Amino acid sequence: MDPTIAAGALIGGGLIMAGGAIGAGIGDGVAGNALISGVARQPEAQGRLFTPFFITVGLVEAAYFINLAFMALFVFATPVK
Amino acid sequence: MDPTIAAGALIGGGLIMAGGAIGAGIGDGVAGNALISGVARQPEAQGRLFTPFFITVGLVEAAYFINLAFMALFVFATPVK
Amino acid sequence: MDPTIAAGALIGGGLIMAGGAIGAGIGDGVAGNALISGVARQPEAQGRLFTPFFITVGLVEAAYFINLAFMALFVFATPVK
Amino acid sequence: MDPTIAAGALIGGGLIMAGGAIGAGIGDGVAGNALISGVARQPEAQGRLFTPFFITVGLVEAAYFINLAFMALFVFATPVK
Amino acid sequence: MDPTIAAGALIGGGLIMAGGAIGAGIGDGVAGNALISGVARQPEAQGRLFTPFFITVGLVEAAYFINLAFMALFVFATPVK
Amino acid sequence: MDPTIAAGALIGGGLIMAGGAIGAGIGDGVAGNALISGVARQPEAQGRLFTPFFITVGLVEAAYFINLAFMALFVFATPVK
Amino acid sequence: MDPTIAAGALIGGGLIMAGGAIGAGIGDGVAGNALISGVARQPEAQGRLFTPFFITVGLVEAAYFINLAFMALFVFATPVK
Amino acid sequence: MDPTIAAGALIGGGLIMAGGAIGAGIGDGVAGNALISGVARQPEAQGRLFTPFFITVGLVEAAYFINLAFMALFVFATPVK
Amino acid sequence: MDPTIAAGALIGGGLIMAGGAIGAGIGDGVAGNALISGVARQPEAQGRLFTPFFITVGLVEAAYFINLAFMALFVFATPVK
Amino acid sequence: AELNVEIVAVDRNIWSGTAKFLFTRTTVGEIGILPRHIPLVAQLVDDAMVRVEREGEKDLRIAVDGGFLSVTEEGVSILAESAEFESEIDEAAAKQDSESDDPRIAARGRARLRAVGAI
Amino acid sequence: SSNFLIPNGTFFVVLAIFLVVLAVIGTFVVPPILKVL
Amino acid sequence: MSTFIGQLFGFAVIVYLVWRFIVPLVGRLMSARQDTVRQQLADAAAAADR
Amino acid sequence: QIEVGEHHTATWLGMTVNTDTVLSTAIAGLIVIALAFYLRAKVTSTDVPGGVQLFFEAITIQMRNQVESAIGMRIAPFVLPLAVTIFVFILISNWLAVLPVQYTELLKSAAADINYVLALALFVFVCYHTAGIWRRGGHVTLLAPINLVEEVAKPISLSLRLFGNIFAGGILVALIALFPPYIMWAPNAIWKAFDLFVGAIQAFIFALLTILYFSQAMEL
Ligand SMILES: COc1cc([C@](O)(CCN(C)C)[C@@H](c2cc3cc(Br)ccc3nc2OC)c2cccc(OC)c2F)cc(OC)n1
Ligand SMILES: COc1cc([C@](O)(CCN(C)C)[C@@H](c2cc3cc(Br)ccc3nc2OC)c2cccc(OC)c2F)cc(OC)n1
Ligand SMILES: COc1cc([C@](O)(CCN(C)C)[C@@H](c2cc3cc(Br)ccc3nc2OC)c2cccc(OC)c2F)cc(OC)n1
Ligand SMILES: COc1cc([C@](O)(CCN(C)C)[C@@H](c2cc3cc(Br)ccc3nc2OC)c2cccc(OC)c2F)cc(OC)n1
Ligand SMILES: COc1cc([C@](O)(CCN(C)C)[C@@H](c2cc3cc(Br)ccc3nc2OC)c2cccc(OC)c2F)cc(OC)n1
Ligand SMILES: COc1cc([C@](O)(CCN(C)C)[C@@H](c2cc3cc(Br)ccc3nc2OC)c2cccc(OC)c2F)cc(OC)n1
Ligand SMILES: COc1cc([C@](O)(CCN(C)C)[C@@H](c2cc3cc(Br)ccc3nc2OC)c2cccc(OC)c2F)cc(OC)n1
Repeated sequence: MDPTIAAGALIGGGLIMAGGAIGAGIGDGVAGNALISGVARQPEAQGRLFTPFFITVGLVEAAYFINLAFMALFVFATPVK
Repeated sequence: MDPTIAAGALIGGGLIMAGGAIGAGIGDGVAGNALISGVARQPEAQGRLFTPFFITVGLVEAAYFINLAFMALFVFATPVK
Repeated sequence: MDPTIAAGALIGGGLIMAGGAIGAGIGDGVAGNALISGVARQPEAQGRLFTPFFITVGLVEAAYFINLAFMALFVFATPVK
Repeated sequence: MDPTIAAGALIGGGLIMAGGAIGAGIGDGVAGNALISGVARQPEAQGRLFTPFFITVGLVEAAYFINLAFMALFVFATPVK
Repeated sequence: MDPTIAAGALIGGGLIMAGGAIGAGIGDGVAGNALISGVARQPEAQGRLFTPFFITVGLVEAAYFINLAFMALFVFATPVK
Repeated sequence: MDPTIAAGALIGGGLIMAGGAIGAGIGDGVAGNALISGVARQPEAQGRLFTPFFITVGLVEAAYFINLAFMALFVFATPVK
Repeated sequence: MDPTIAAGALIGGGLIMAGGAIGAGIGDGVAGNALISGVARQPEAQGRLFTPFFITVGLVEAAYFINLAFMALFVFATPVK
Repeated sequence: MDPTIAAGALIGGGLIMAGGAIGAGIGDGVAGNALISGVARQPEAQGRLFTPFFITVGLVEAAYFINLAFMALFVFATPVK
Repeated sequence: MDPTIAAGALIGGGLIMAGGAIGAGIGDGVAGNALISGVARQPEAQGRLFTPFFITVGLVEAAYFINLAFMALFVFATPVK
Repeated sequence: AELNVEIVAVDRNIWSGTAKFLFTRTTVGEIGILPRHIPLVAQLVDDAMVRVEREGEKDLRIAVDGGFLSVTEEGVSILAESAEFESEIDEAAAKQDSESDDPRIAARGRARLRAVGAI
Repeated sequence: SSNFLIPNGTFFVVLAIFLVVLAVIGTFVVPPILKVL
Repeated sequence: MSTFIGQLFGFAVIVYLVWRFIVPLVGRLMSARQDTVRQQLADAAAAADR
Repeated sequence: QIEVGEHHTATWLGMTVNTDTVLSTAIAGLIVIALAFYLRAKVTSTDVPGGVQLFFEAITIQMRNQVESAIGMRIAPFVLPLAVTIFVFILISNWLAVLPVQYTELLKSAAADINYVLALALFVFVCYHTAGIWRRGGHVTLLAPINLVEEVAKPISLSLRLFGNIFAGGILVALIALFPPYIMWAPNAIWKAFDLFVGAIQAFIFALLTILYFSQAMEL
């Protein structure tokens, strides 16, 4: 009845947030690694290295945020009732 | 009881997004890590590095979006019910 | 009863599309990361670098599509029944 | 009744603590890997390398903290009940 | 009773194919990465670079195909039933 | 009943410690990789390389210890009961 | 009863074949990625590069096939009943 | 009754066999990637490179087989029963 | 009823040891990669490269041993009972 | 097609022709250049050898001393404080000189030894 | 119905077969081919 | 019992491909080694008579 | 359904011994010693060499390169023959599985039983331990326990992979049998193709690891 669906919603939200966290964390890490390497190699290049950076982080953080959004839709507003 | 199906859709669908988030999240990082490097190496090449980038991303995001779609199909439709 | 099989297809099927997206999503990344750098090192290589690239992606995308198919076979055929 | 939701509280919340910890632990490990590298390549650059670094880690640690928050919101608040 | 082992076999086949997809995808990705890099380096080595390529890919596909076969054993010819 | 909450708490603590372990292990590995490389490049640099290293490790290790703490708070002092 | 154990055999066993293919498939990538690159650096070194390649493979694939062995011992000859 | 512990061993113990198989099969690759590259650059170094190689493998394989120990202890000599 | 807590403890120990093995194996791999590369680059450094190495591995192996300890603490002397 | 090799010593053009493959050893390991190849600049090892492989002849082997390597669109170019062909190295003095304590002359000896096929 | 991962007596059978094959090669081939080269 | 049919048929196709790919090239390599060692011993005889 | 690797057996000294897995290792050993006779008789030195002669000579010079790369032949030459048998005795021990017998078949390789690889590995174990004691009677003391499992894992690892790498084949040969015979040939064909590669690679790594463990045993 309700309790099984509630537990399922909790576990689904947990899985969604765990996936989002792994994705965002490692993607931001692997992007900032190239940022730091480019800053260390060509110091004056920083000003431009931020435009390819803040694209990928966007494309990364979107993947995070969307999941977070759906987590709400999974927990507070369980679609299957 | 039938609501277990709902749980199966809530858990299962969750996985479909979790994996998706580890697909885009890292899949763009590992791709952007190249752009942030290419633009650091040859800045005047920023104009052309957006052709291969927007292919890899253009593929990776697909693997995300499709997943999103099916997750919807899992939760808002639940094919096996 | 039969519902316990239904969710068994929704959960398992979800898994088939989780490891699918982590497979393609990262694959197309780690392959495309070698294209961008290549093109970032010599722009006239974009003509020939598509010959290995679209091979790897091909292989990679196969690993996805098969799983995609199987997910349908899990959600729309439920073999063990 | 309620106890099984409690299970979905401790399990799901646990997942949220797990994913984040895999996203942070590796994220800092990769981003930091550039610092340790850059400083080893150019000790003179250390002072500036802490600016991009502390960006990435920040973003990375954000992925942790939010998840940590939601962990409590699963184990202490338990929305669905 | 049959539905329990049915759901078990479905989840097991899902896990088997998820592992197979992750392995094949990322293995072919990391191999094609080196293929694209080596063809960008020495464009004349392409004809040779396929023989160390189609070995690794070959090898990798083994660890995929096996899973596929065993997936069938889990799905169409369930061991204990 | 309480034993089901007991199993939930035990699996949650397991997930927490497993995530912490993966994170700390791979983070320490990736950071010490750069440390060993920088020491093999410039032998005298070791003294300064322990400045960024024990920073990143300090972050990585934190993401372990916290989990450890939380894990105990899960198993010895189950927040839900 | 018996069926539950059978389920635990098909699920658990499946895990052993998942963690196998992830370890082997990625391994034979990260090893092959060093072979192809080698045969791209000195296109006449292939001859000797097979003696460290087929050693590493022999170790990597070990962790896979050993698993498969025990997988049978789980799926066909469950040590507990 | 006892079956719930039996399955608890097959899954739990099964998990142990996947972790090790991912920890070894990738480690033995990431380490081997060094070896091959070394031999691709300085064949004269082959004889000495097997000394730091089989140290790390000596560690890595251990992390596998200790697991392969406990898994056995879980499936043949379940401690709590 | 104890069997549920027994299965919980078993799967908890399985998760702990699987995470610990993944972390330790991949950490030792990524550290031995740097060790072998350093020895293959600056061979005379072979002596000193063991003072940074046996730090990281040390740290890495801590992440294992603790887990190992706590694994037994879940299995043989279960905290919750 | 093939690539163009031009080995110039400090005071004399050592050799110049076309080649199918060019093996040598940079301070970062061995390397083999093929008709097309990314532009590269690299310092050859102390006792480098350079094996050029022509289409219709035998593989010329050159002991190079003090060399640098530059691969471009046109072809390879090797610099060298001193270059000695395979057809002219005296195995006796070359071997006897290898175990000298002087680094430069020992490197010359090892190069002369690699070029003639031994070591 | 029996477990297959159990040690057996075939251990000693194949031990003996392998020992005699080792002696065979050590007396018959290695030294011949080694001195041939 | 047609499993024998499938197995023997597989053996036939794989030995066909073996005669297509493997044995030609391995015979080529062993015959090349034979040619080299025979040329070496012939030059040994030539050095002796010289 | 699919049977696990059971056996027929017989008792000869109180302990049981599997009926098969003795016939197959017997065939392997006799073929090895038979080609050894062939080579010893047809060992050519002056004229063009035969196929089997160049085959064995390439194998033994490969093993020789490896051993003196690890430990000079002047100090421990016996590791070279012990090596090559480990290769060749094992190589055929797998190759014979390619020929079709099944209908359940008794023509599965000798490694399909754990005791085969156990005997080989424990023999290597005691051999390199005797090598270590013969010289005098790791690289960091504080890792004694790893170097303790070094004692135990080497015979374990060496054995287990050699079982697993083979045992999977011993299972897959049955599995493809459950498909229709008029379509089962192609996956059967591919797998038969890969069988040779995996057998050869496994024998190769086993021999090389034997050599390296001997080198590590007789250190100093
Ligand atoms: C629903 O929540 C989203 C989703 C999405 C996307 O699914 C991508 C998600 N990523 C950014 C993490 C997006 C998308 C689909 C693609 C499909 C292929 Br096939 C190829 C490239 C693709 N690229 C895309 O974006 C780069 C998309 C989808 C639909 C409508 C859209 O227009 C309104 C749209 F933008 C973006 C978003 O923005 C906040 N919110
Ligand atoms: C909603 O399902 C999809 C699927 C797909 C693909 O699977 C690509 C998935 N990636 C991008 C993650 C795709 C595909 C399958 C392949 C199969 C092999 Br075997 C080899 C190369 C392959 N390459 C492919 O494209 C790169 C594909 C499949 C079917 C019809 C298609 O035509 C519309 C089609 F494009 C795309 C898609 O876009 C909405 N939706
Ligand atoms: C629907 O299931 C598939 C499977 C496959 C493959 O498994 C490869 C999967 N990758 C590309 C992701 C393939 C295969 C098996 C191998 C086995 C060994 Br042992 C060694 C090398 C191997 N190499 C292979 O191809 C690279 C294969 C298998 C069977 C029949 C086949 O003929 C149609 C066939 F092509 C392809 C596919 O295409 C839609 N569908
Ligand atoms: C709700 O919990 C959060 C969330 C968030 C973010 O989601 C980032 C999460 N990561 C850093 C772990 C954030 C965000 C959303 C994005 C969306 C797209 Br589409 C593209 C780029 C995006 N980038 C972002 O950050 C750079 C965000 C979200 C909402 C409001 C916001 O403004 C008040 C806002 F900043 C931050 C936060 O506090 C630190 N708490
Ligand atoms: C209570 O358990 C902790 C947690 C924490 C942190 O979560 C870091 C976790 N990792 C290092 C393992 C920490 C944190 C949160 C962040 C949030 C954003 Br949004 C952006 C950057 C952030 N950076 C942080 O640290 C660099 C933090 C936590 C709470 C309050 C705080 O004060 C505002 C605070 F700083 C640290 C800790 O002790 C070391 N114990
Ligand atoms: C069955 O439990 C083990 C454990 C172990 C080790 O954990 C190594 C585990 N990996 C290498 C496979 C070992 C160990 C513990 C460490 C603890 C810290 Br804190 C820091 C560094 C450590 N480094 C270590 O070695 C690298 C160890 C463990 C316990 C007591 C010990 O006595 C001193 C001991 F040595 C080996 C083993 O073989 C059966 N069985
Ligand atoms: C009890 O189980 C342990 C735990 C630990 C550590 O958690 C390290 C865990 N890693 C190696 C995987 C350790 C630790 C906690 C940290 C906390 C923050 Br916030 C920031 C940096 C931290 N760094 C740390 O190590 C450098 C630690 C813990 C407690 C007391 C301590 O003494 C003051 C202490 F050192 C070590 C251990 O050894 C037997 N047993």
